[PDB]
Amino acid sequence: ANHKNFILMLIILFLMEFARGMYILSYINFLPTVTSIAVAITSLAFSIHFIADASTNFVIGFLLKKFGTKIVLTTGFILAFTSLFLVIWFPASPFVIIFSAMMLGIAVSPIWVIMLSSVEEDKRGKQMGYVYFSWLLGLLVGMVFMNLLIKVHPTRFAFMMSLVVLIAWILYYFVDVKLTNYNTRPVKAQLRQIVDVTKRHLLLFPGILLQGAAIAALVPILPTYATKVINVSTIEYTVAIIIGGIGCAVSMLFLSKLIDNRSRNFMYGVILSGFILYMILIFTLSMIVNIHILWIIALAIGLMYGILLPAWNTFMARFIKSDEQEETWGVFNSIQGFGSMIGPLFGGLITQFTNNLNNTFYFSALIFLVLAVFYGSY
Repeated sequence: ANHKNFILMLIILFLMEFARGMYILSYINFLPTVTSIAVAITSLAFSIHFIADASTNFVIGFLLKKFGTKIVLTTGFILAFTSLFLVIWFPASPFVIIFSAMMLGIAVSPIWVIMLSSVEEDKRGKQMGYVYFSWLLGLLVGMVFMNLLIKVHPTRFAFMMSLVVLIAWILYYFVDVKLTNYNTRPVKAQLRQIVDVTKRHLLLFPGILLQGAAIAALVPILPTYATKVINVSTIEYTVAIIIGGIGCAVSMLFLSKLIDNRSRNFMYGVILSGFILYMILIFTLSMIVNIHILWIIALAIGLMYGILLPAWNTFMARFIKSDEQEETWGVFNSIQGFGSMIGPLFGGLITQFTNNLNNTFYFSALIFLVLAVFYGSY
């Protein structure tokens, strides 16, 4: 019932991203202010959350490829709900904080790979658009929600993101599973062999890890760039930065709906075209700016994001080898998240000399992109 279950999974994913209004963007970020928890420990639980996801991705792809289907989503539901249940009773203990971020980081991965390894039809210029839109939506709306909760009381309302996973799991029980565990007679001779043959295959690993290293290398450093955006004005400054965020978000909001409205035949040209386009816009970004220049450049950078991510995913799927999709996707997500963590870690060390070297580092990433795009299109 794949279209009825593409809906269900679309909601389940969204609801699971709502649980990143807990142990990542909002609730972890708040602990030091109200408690004696270290200003750094929340910064560590954040990353041990993301290394947990990025690491667990590729192994879980196989762990569903033959070992199971319904239970691996069920075990993820259990460990996520229980690790979030740890905070509702033990809020300020640092160990529960760093642990549940590790565990909530595990559970999201199976839902992600089963989400993009199955319910999309590979005529999925819209599907991954709906998936990525719902992902961004649940992620940001959860964080805003938990901001609204701490402003009532900080740590009290921790059952709420603890129970969103409960409704997402109850909703999951209505989904027919998106693969069959059947009988895994080749328990290991195929398991290990596929983890080997897929690892050994570089299905454009330079594409994926560098894509993660580029997308994430600027977001932490961008708010410090707000100081250099323009001479501050009483009404035309920070509110203008808010408008730059607004017109950029609408871009990705625009690209929930019309990504398969513009995804037919060869995608190879639009990928490189978006690459050079955000090259030009990053060159136009920090270097020269006016107050309204950011708004159109933000709308353009968001259109590039919301058109590139689904189109890069559909491009991979159009040239991934198939009948191993449960893990063929998990390895991609592992490398993509590991690049997404190495990105900010590399931009912040490249900025040890000057903050403007981050954008020229992105320009060099684009120049190597010009080298590697010639290989994927002939």
